[PDB]
Amino acid sequence: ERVGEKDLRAALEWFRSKGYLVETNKEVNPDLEITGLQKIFDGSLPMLFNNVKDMPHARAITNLFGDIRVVEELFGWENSLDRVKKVARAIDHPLKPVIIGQDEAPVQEEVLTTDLDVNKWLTAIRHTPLETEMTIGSGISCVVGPYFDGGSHIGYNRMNFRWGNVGTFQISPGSHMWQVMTEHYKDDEPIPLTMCFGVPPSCTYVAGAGFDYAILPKGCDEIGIAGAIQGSPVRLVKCRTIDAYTLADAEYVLEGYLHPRDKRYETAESEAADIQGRFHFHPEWAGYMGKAYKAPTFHVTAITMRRRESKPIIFPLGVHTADDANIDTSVRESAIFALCERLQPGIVQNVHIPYCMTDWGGCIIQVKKRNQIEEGWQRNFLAAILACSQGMRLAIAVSEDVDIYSMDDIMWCLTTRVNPQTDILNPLPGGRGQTFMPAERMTSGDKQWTASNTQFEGGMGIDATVPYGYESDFHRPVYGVDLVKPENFFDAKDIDKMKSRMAGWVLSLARTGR
Amino acid sequence: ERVGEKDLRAALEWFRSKGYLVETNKEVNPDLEITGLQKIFDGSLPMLFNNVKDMPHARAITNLFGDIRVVEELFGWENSLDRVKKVARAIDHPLKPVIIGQDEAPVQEEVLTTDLDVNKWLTAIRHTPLETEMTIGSGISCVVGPYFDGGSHIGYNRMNFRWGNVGTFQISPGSHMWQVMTEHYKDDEPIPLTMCFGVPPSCTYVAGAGFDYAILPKGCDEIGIAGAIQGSPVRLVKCRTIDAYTLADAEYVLEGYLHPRDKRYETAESEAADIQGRFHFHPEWAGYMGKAYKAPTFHVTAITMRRRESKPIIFPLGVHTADDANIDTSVRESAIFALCERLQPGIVQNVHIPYCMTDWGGCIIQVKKRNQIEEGWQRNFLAAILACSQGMRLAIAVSEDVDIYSMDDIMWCLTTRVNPQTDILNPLPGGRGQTFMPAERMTSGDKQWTASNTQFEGGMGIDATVPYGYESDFHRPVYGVDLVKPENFFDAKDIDKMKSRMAGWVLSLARTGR
Ligand SMILES: CC(C)(COP(=O)(O)OP(=O)(O)OC[C@H]1O[C@@H](n2cnc3c(N)ncnc32)[C@H](O)[C@H]1OP(=O)(O)O)[C@@H](O)C(=O)NCCC(=O)NCCSC(=O)c1ccccc1C#N
Ligand SMILES: CC(C)(COP(=O)(O)OP(=O)(O)OC[C@H]1O[C@@H](n2cnc3c(N)ncnc32)[C@H](O)[C@H]1OP(=O)(O)O)[C@@H](O)C(=O)NCCC(=O)NCCSC(=O)c1ccccc1C#N
Ligand SMILES: [Ca+2]
Ligand SMILES: [Ca+2]
Ligand SMILES: [Fe+3]
Ligand SMILES: [Fe+3]
Ligand SMILES: [Fe+3]
Ligand SMILES: [Fe+3]
Ligand SMILES: [K+]
Ligand SMILES: [K+]
Repeated sequence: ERVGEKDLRAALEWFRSKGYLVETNKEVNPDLEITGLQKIFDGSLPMLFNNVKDMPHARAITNLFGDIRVVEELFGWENSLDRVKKVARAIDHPLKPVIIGQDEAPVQEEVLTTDLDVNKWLTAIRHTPLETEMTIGSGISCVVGPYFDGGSHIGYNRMNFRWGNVGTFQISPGSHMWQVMTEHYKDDEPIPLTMCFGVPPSCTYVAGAGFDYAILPKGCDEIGIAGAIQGSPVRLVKCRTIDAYTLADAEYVLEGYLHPRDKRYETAESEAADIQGRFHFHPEWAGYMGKAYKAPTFHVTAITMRRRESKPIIFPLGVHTADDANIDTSVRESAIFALCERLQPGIVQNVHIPYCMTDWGGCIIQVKKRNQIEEGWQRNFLAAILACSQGMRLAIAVSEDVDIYSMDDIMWCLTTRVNPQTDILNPLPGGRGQTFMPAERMTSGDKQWTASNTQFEGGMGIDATVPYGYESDFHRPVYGVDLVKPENFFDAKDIDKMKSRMAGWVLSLARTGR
Repeated sequence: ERVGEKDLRAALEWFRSKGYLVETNKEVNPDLEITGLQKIFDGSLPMLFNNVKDMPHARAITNLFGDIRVVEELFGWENSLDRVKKVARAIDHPLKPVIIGQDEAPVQEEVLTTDLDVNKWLTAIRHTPLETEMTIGSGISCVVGPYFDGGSHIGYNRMNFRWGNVGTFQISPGSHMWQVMTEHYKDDEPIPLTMCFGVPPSCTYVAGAGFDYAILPKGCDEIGIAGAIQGSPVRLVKCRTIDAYTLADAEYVLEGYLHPRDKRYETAESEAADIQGRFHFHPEWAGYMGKAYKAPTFHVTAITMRRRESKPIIFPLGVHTADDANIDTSVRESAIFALCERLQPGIVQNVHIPYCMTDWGGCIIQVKKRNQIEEGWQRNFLAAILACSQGMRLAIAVSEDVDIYSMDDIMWCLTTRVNPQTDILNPLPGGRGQTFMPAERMTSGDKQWTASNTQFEGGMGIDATVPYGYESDFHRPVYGVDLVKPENFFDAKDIDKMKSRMAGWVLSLARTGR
């Protein structure tokens, strides 16, 4: 029982074969060093640390999804558009997970039912020097079967184990875990779930999804979507101490129960002062320094893992990195594309959630109007995206003559193609927002800065598309960059010099001559 | 009379000494090849073409201001902020131009008072294959003395000489030339002016300015500002056939008279169909394909130039390039900074007009609120900038923890720091706009698409700053990128690989660890 099928170790072997893996044997400190090195090489190749300070049994990998190109190469996609379309198709066609025996699951080689000190086995890290606690943010929640209406859910939840085998469990209001906890908020028994660490890359990719429940509602099969993404079923295994299932090919597994009504503070400082929304926790998805809140507790009852001599791998990652941004926004883009295609097929050409747009904060859709009867569909798309993606603050629609991956080109569209009196939608003022946005959280006023007091401003949908029938007046003409060859005029040396001095919007403008 | 003092040739020598000059002897075609090569290397080093097709007496340089770094090095500035502050100081302290004798002016070595075929001596170019005419867009208008209220004006004006020695003269409504023509629209005598070609780089830098007349009103000394920028007075010389002055150190000079009431069409096609706003002319500053209009005529009476064996240099440049963008937006940024400093000193920290913002289209100001009594000044600044910069469509204010040069960071500020119900200003709906913006020009409806029928939407001022006293809640925390050294963990080879895979917002985030 020591082989993961399409597991993280196979991905590491593939990275090493492609030359995309950077290893080191120097001992890395989980306190400020892993996240520091990840931010120094933000959006770069994966880094594998063989020696982690005070964790002789663990290896740490980071920047696994830092470069979207290497991720697309790992999953067999040509480019971002191909990835979006293939992931939408996978969302509509899940692969049912397969259950294997308890004696052939690689993640159950070692089963600790006592001596449950999570902080001794799972690597907790500190992101910034301003933090006080070391937290665990590498595990994905896994709920399979009756508690998810016969489907399966996988997603990240940050945990702070400050009571040995009991830690806080951060749940986004409105998410799948929030819906499960709300349905069972007044039950007598706790919710049995497991946290998986070092899972297969497809499971991480699908766990990044969130707040796309018009496409992935409660009862869907997220593990099935991961299996369809990886081209084969994901293996499940029955837990040892609870009635649930786990990812058999993970590296660590925490079995336990979620107590919805047993809420405790995430940090000792906030627990002392007894207020939420202040007292920094660590950097969050909106790009701001974090805050600490009360949260339900996760009561661990068993710690399963691979053979400790094999040094099971854990994937710790800073929040404000290209890694986390890719992990969330990839399936977010695919789900937004699927929704727009459901509403009216053939109009949306591409969807992109750039790193700068705060994974749950905004998105960009590219629409192509084929005739006069399709004019106005971009506004329906913007309203539907803002309403079906809770707390999304800025959705932008652009035409097909726009480079959706260049923020400079988007800014140009905003400057030249937006009528400020009619092209700025504010669909749902007073709806549900995201508490982690400081602009929204500051609307609490003098109340507790939690989700119960914030007041959403309604989002912002910007229609920066060209009106149909005015494509000649809004034409970005072309420069003749294909009609002349620089080799006829200069030598290779000068051409390389001039090319090396180029960066930014000019790279996009020179490719298209636009 | 054959030495320009701080002239274009001295700048070429400096570029060659610094290794920033790329030369070639292959004959370049002014039709689609110069602009094509400039767009292939957009924002790169200057290119000098020694042989121009059908112009055996002329040399052509392009991308002279393509790289703002080489421009700042040429003028002796450390960075863009230093450039902005120094240029504001120069705006407030002009150097009076000096007049030299007619026999020592390098630009008057050859004086052609007959055989005035402008197209035979001045290199006209075609930008895109969609155009029909070859136009002259390398000369700057120069009005000195009584017709500019004792001051001096320099600025670009595109000319199409389709009547031998008479060509159209494109004038922006509201500009300095527009104000001069409006003051003398009903005079009997024409307006005597000269067009200078291959002028000193400081004169090009100052001619790029426009629509900043709260700082550079009619009657100012723009040539004095150029002299102050270059650190020495600009030399003037009395014209030969008219009562005016010219830049003595230019390469070509066209003396003549501007006939405000003698308006003709810019292209034969639009003249035939007899409509304006259609019938493409060439790419304009807003990044769109151009249109042709009626315009006053410039009646040339003499063509002065340097010795034709010296091959005088001409500076043709495509409109939608980093070159033109720098040329305009540099002094635009300095003037906006000066205005904001006049209104309330010490609040604005930096001003930037990115390439993506359509030189007259938008700007970004960075404000730092020092106390509670300064909260709200960013809105005064935005309103004043939108009102005193005619036709500006999008002004954005950001806080001091923002990278003003990264469009991704600006998009992040837009996503997380903008209240759509209170932070989007629309100050002056129905005011004066820019006819060359298609979004504005399409408001003409069924009328002629000219400046007489467009209806401005009012501009858009976005207050994306952090409210004072909430700097802890809007804190972009920091990652510990200075506390760990990658050399201790990896070798130089892997570090260079990981660094080479990085580009875009990650370069800004990794420098600040933010
Ligand atoms: C809002 C909440 C939780 C509430 O807590 P509070 O505002 O303090 O109010 P409350 O809970 O005490 O009272 C409430 C009363 O409503 C009844 N009630 C309460 N809940 C339920 C329920 N589920 N079902 C049925 N009834 C319920 C109770 O009956 C009664 O409560 P009880 O009397 O029973 O105790 C509040 O604490 C709170 O955490 N905000 C913040 C939570 C939040 O944004 N995370 C987002 C996580 S994204 C994230 O990280 C991330 C994502 C991507 C990338 C990086 C990162 C990072 N890095
Ligand atoms: C609007 C206009 C000119 C008017 O023309 P029209 O709309 O057709 O109306 P109109 O002139 O025939 O009539 C008008 C009537 O108002 C009276 N009147 C008219 N003018 C005056 C005056 N100055 N003073 C006193 N009275 C005056 C006349 O008394 C009567 O005219 P008359 O009867 O006497 O003839 C119209 O033609 C027109 O060109 N729009 C477009 C012009 C325009 O945006 N360029 C912007 C140039 S930025 C540029 O390139 C650029 C910049 C940076 C980087 C790259 C690039 C590029 N690449
Ligand atoms: Ca993305
Ligand atoms: Ca600029
Ligand atoms: Fe889920
Ligand atoms: Fe629009
Ligand atoms: Fe002027
Ligand atoms: Fe604001
Ligand atoms: K998920
Ligand atoms: K000027």
